[PDB]
Amino acid sequence: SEPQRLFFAIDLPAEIREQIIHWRAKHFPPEAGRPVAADNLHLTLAFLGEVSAEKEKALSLLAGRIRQPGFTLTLDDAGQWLRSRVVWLGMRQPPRGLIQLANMLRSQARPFHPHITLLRDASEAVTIPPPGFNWSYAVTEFTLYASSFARGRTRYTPLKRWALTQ
Repeated sequence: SEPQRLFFAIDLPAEIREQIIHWRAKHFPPEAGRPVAADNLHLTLAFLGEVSAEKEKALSLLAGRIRQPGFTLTLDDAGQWLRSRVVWLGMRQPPRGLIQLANMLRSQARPFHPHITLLRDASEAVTIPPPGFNWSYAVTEFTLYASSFARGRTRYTPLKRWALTQ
């Protein structure tokens, strides 16, 4: 069947997504770059690319084999990558479990730099304040997404999720 544009990701709880966009609006003018919609904020584990229905299944079945306890993410970090033109949110010392999860999903298919992108096309350097306070939460699952382009906007469609253990 049709090839889709796929990726595995960790999502953010709704309250934190809202805190993040309020903070973003407070510290970044619209000129600083193109803002990611609140529902589209996520932390990518592995970008897969265009994927046949065939190899979608083989990746889905192997993600199903992963046996990994949950972990907590605390977003204490923010910065900018000029070459990628992105302003991002991150964790200074991400938990072992996040790295192990991303690596397993990169292997079943540049090194892993877990981040959540806030602004795209941020070609100009800008001042990066620290993140807001207490953006900390338990990761309980990860999701396989398809990305389309609908009405000009980017849309992520959840295909499958897998609970992490705890």
